[PDB]
Order: sequence, then structure tokens, then C-alpha cells
Amino acid sequence: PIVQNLQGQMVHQAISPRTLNAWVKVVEEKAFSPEVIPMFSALSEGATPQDLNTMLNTVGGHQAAMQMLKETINEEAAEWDRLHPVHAGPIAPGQMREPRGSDIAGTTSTLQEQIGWMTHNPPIPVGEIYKRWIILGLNKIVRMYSPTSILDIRQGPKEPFRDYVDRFYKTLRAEQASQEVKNWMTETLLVQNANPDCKTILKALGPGATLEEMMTACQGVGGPGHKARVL
Amino acid sequence: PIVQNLQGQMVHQAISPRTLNAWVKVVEEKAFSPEVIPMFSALSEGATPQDLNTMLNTVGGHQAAMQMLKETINEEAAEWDRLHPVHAGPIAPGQMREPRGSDIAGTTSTLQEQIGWMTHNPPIPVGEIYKRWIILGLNKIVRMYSPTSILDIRQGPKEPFRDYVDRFYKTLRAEQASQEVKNWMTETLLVQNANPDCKTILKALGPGATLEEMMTACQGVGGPGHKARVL
Amino acid sequence: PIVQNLQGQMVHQAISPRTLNAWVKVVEEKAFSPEVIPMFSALSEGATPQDLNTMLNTVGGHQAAMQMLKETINEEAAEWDRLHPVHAGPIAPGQMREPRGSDIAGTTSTLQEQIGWMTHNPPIPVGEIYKRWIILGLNKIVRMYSPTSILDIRQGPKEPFRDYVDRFYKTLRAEQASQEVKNWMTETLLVQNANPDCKTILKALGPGATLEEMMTACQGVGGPGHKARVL
Amino acid sequence: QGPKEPFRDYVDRFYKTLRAEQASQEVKNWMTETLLVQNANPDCKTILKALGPGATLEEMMTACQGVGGPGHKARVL
Amino acid sequence: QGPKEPFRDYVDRFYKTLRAEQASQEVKNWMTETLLVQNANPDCKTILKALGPGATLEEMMTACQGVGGPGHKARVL
Repeated sequence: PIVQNLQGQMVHQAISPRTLNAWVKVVEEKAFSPEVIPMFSALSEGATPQDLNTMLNTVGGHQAAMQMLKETINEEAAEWDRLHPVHAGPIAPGQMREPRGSDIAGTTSTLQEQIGWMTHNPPIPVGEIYKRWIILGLNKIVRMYSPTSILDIRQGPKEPFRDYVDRFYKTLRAEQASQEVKNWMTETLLVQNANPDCKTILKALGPGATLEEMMTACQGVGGPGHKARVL
Repeated sequence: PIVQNLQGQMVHQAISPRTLNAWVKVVEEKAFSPEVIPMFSALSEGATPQDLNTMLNTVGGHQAAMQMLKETINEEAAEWDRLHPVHAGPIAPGQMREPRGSDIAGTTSTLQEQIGWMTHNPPIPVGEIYKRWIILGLNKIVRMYSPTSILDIRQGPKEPFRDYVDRFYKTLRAEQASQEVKNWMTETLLVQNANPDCKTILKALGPGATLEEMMTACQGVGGPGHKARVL
Repeated sequence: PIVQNLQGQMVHQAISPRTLNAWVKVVEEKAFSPEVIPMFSALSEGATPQDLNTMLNTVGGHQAAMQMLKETINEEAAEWDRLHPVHAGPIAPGQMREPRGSDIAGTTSTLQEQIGWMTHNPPIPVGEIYKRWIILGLNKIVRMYSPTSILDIRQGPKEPFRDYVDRFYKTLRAEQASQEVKNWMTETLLVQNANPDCKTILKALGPGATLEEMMTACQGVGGPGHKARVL
Repeated sequence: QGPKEPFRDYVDRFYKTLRAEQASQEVKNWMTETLLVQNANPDCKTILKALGPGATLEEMMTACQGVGGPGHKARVL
Repeated sequence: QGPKEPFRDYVDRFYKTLRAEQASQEVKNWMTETLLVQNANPDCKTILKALGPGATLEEMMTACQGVGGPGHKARVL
């Protein structure tokens, strides 16, 4: 992708073979797992759209998800060609020619044209826009392959608090809902699917708990839960 | 992270994939082991909160523990926003307006914004402070995974001192207590938690003696202690 | 209450004995009912503190709830005095003097001066805030009243859908939540708390059905949505 | 409070009686705090003491509403 | 503390023992925090656990004073 500045104006270089080995390895070990999403954001420096497409094009096994992601990207591209302040008719000499929806992606764009609007005059955030569409599509994929729904996460008689909490955190990324609402929901749900034995001690911790306080309580041997006081 | 000196002014680069692969692989094996805390201290060169945020997000197995660390960062940021430099608020043009307690973490602060104040003005400790918070969180995480407390570890009947000492020092590394208390406690704690065969040999060396002197004698006697003085 | 405009300057006028009897009748038959809050809101014309205080003081049966509500007014008044515009005592001669939080109370300010500072010079919302604080006390009374929770309303085998949804709407009167939160929470409950055979119909109907659409289907399947010759 | 009497009937009588008390308010407030623990039945009294010193009527009510009354709560038919 | 042993009797033996130890002010305090929680009788211990971290000795003693005996059962029926 694009690199260098302090040592002189940016050059658009070839993608790393080491990063390609890592991308293939990460997919082979954990294809549908959430940690791929921040990893993709981390190594996508310079974010040239043409290079970003190569990561999507080189996928083996779960190619169907990548094709669905491409259909989703094309839907987002269509919005950029309508809803947003897209250019009307003629364009003057020397100009980079303000991107259309399909010009964002490599299928109908030439590499020098793409680099041209990324740094010839004021930069267009095409790499960030294309990358954002990919993250939005990846968020749709993790809830398309999720085995357990939020109500499916439960704790049987012999299960400890550790596993019960871990499965909620694993399924958390597939929830895709408003954060303030999600927080409010999460505290109700923990009490709800707990084992009767566990529910009594968890209700003994009572209202107004934080994750750290809950984890602190969960680290013990099981403090007082109280049965039969009025009996 | 911000790196470069001999070739000129520092540049904000991205995390190494070799380091990311190593960080994932070490956590796959040594998930809660104490040496992770020095490794994280060594993997945070040129410390930048934006890059550090990603390292916590790419975690596999212990996402639940990581959310408690994230909550700890929110509490420390809140403490920073209240009991440390709050900041005036309104400020004249030609200034970078400084980081608020929330802005130390990449949640309310954007990429270039953090780099700008660390580069345009003398070093801002935001990376150092965020790193210190992560180390505090990791210390709390090992505590929340601990299995045996100080009086829970008592030597077995046929167990030798070797295996007991191995467990004791590993347990001690996760305690998070004063060095004076730890040194002073060790002298009576080993004698009081030892089995009868071990304790008989252990008291033979007697008062004053340092760990090297005791260990040298113990290595010679070996095993789970040889039989006493009445048979 | 103070009334009149079309005939000229405003005047203080007495409440109807029928209005007082209507309130007393509501207290006798439905004291803790959630329908009391809009009924009280409908009957509480104007907002002058002395006449508002009469409504609270004429209650019979639930004296403790009224005492707790009265304490809640004091709690809000204290917050209003010190966390909202406190203002300051010295002001030039010929003013009506801006009320403090303790002056809002019926036991503190006299009727002649109380109406006098509420309309001689541009209005002060002294009554408006008192009515607002009464609603907070009523929200607390709904919590004390609460006999069943939203998760506790579960359809039996021989319990009709109409009885179940009527019970669900009744416990929703006491839900006490934000507009954003309840619009997300309510959606899952309808199939979650429905009986197994009733769930089959709801599952078949699927996501995309609003309340009018869902009610139309339920009206069409009869009773709890049974499985005997209704197809 | 009776041996099989719920908290609600007991607090209702206490507050009904309180209306006709006729004494200085600050003096009453001290007495009123003590009376709640004093006249409660052994089984229901425990929760008032459990919340300890400096609790409000609202804080007490929340615990009291959860407890309800003596023994076990009835069955259908 | 045994199940038939009240809190004052348990406290008395601890202080008598503590005077003979001859130790630094921080260490005695820092051991006192965990010792009371660890060696209290099971019935009595719950009251201490319910109070939990924080406060001072008079506040803890005030809570204990109200329940009496060896974590005594105030309830009789």
C-alpha cells in the first residue's frame, strides 16, 4: 500500500508475503472467530483499495462469505453513488475526477487513478471508506455463523461461573446492537439463565454490581446465599 | 507506535505481524502465566494507546478477563479525570487542547489526534499511563485465575519439598503484596506448611541461614526426606 | 389554582368538592394501581403548592407511601437548591425575592406571597417542578407496589393468549424503563414467555411482524393458538 | 406484629397511629426510627437490623417488600 | 471460635494472645483483616462476610452487638 512521507512523498508498494502467510494461517486456524476483525484493521496501513481486494480474493474455504461480503460492498457502493453528494456532469482539465460508487473498488478503477485521488491534491478517504464497508460486512458475517443465540447461553449443575461468562463473551460480538442498551440487557440476562444454586449466590451479590465486583465474588468459594431464614 | 530517531523525527508505524503472531501464540500456551507481564512490557516499545487497544481486542480465549481489564482502564481514566489534571476546558486557538481522562484511551480520541500532541509538543505520557493501566489489569487478571491461597498450600504426606516449593513460588508471584512482608513471612511459612519428614530435615539447619544455604543442604538430602531418629 | 385571562387579570379560585371526592374515591378503590398516575395527572389542574399539598395530605389508607413520597419531594428539592441555580439573597428593594428549595414546600411559604412571586413579575416554575418531583415519588411507589416482574409472566398450558398478553401489558405498566431500552427488550419476551405450542405459531410467523400484525394472527388462531382442528 | 402477620399490616397500623401522635417533629423522628425495629415480630424484625444504621424509609421498604411476611407463601387450592 | 462460643469471648483470647507476640504496628493490623474472617465460627461468620471490606472496629462491633452470642439465632419459631 502507500508508504513513506518524512523521507519524501509517498510510494505505493507491494503487499507483504509475511502478512499474506499470516492472513492464510489465521483463517485456517480460526476463520469465523471475531479476533480477525481488529487484526484486519491493524495491518491495513495506507489502505489502498486495490491491495485490500487481494486479501478478499485470496481466501480458500469460506469463499461464500467473501462473495456475500462483495455483494454487501456493492450495496454500500450504490448508496455512495446516490445518497451522498456525488458529482453531477463535466469535470475540468487536470482534475482527478471525483469517484463514483463503482470507482471506489478495483473492478472499474485504474491504479494510478485510485492513487491520484488519494494524494494528488486534497486526499479522498477512499481506503477508509472501502475498509469501513469491509468491517461492516464482517460484523454481519459473525452473526450469520454464530451457533448460540443470547438466550441459548446457559449454565448446568456442574458448570462453574468461568465457562458461563466465557460463552457470553464469545457470543457478545454477534449481538450487534446499541452499546448503552446492550449493557442494560447484559445484567438482566446473567441472573436469568444461571443454575438455581448459582442464581441464589448471584442474587446475594444483588443489584448495582460491576464486572470486577462480580468477578471478585466469582473468585471465592461461594459466599452466603441464605435459604429458609423465615421458615 | 511512534518510532525512528537516527534517520530523523519519529513516525507512527503499525504493530509487527511477527509480534502479533508471537502475542497470540504465547497466549495460546501461557494464557495466565506471570512472564506475560514482562513480555507485554517488552512488546510495547514506542507506546501508543491506539495500537495498544488492538492488542487487547485480538485476544482469543480470555475475552472475559480482558473486559475486566478494560473496565479497570475506564475506572483509572475516571480517577484521572477527577483526582489528576482535569484540565480547564476552554482554550485559545493555536493550542492542541490536551488529553482529557477519557481521551487517554482510544475510545473518545482519534488516531492522528494522539500522534499530533505527542509530536508537536514535548512527550505526552499517554502511552506510558495506558501501559501502566494494562499492567495493573494483568496483575488483577492473574489474581482472578488463582487456585490456592497462602494457607491452602500445605505439603502432601509422600510429596517432596521440590514440588511444593515449585507451587509456592508460582503462587507467590500472583499474590501482589509488599516485598518486606513476603521476605519476613517466608521464614515461618515454609516451616509451618512442611510435612513431618521435610520439617524434621528443614529444622536441622536451624536459625539465621539464607535461601542458598538452606537449598544447598536440601539438595544433598534430596527426596521426600529420609526416615527419622527413632527406628 | 390561579385562573382567568379572557375576562382580565388572573385570580385564585377554589377546587370543586366533586374533584376532591373523585380523588378520595380513587384512593379508596385503587390506591396502588398504575392507573393512578395518569388519573392524578388528569385531575391535578394548575400547580400552586398549597392546593397540591391538600391532595397529598387527604390520603387515608397508604400513609407510609405518602410519607416516602413526601421525603422524595424533599430529596429532589435539596438537589434543586444546590445542583440547579442556587441564586443569591441580596437584591435591590422592590423585588419579590427568588424562592429557594425549602421555600417551595407548603409548610414553608405563605399563600399570599407564594402566588405573588409566581405571577406579579414574569413566572417562576415553582409549581411545575413540584408536580415533576411528585412523579418521581410515584415511580418509587410503583416499585414498592410491584407484585410480579416482566420475566415472571409466563403463559401456562391452559392459559389463553389474550390472558397472557393482558398480563404482559399489565406488568409492562410497572416496567419502569427508558424508551430506547424497552423498544429493544419487549421484542424477545413475546415468544420467550409463550407456551411451547404457542411458540410454534410465533416462530412460523417470524421477524417482521409489528404489534397490529401479531395481534391479527393471534385473533385468527383462537384461544392459546391450540393444535386441534383449527387449520 | 402478630406471629403470622405480614409486614404490611403491621406498618399500616404503625403509620395509622402515627397520624394522631401530636408531638414535636424532631423528637418524633428519633422515636419513629426505634419503633420499627421494636414492635416487629422476631422472624420479620431481622431484616430491619440487617440494613443497619442510617437507612431511609425507602431503603427499609425495599427489603421489607422482598421479605413479605412470616413462614412460607401459599399454594393454589 | 467454636459454635458454642460468643464473639466477646473469641475477641478476649485474641487480644490476650496478641500482646505477647511483640510485633510491628502494620503487620498486626494487616493480619487482623484476614484473621477475624478466617477463624470465626460458620454461623457467626456470615454476619462478618455480609458487612465485608471497609469500615472500622466500632462499626463492626456495633453490627456484632446487635446479633449477640455465637452468631446467635434470634428467631425462636
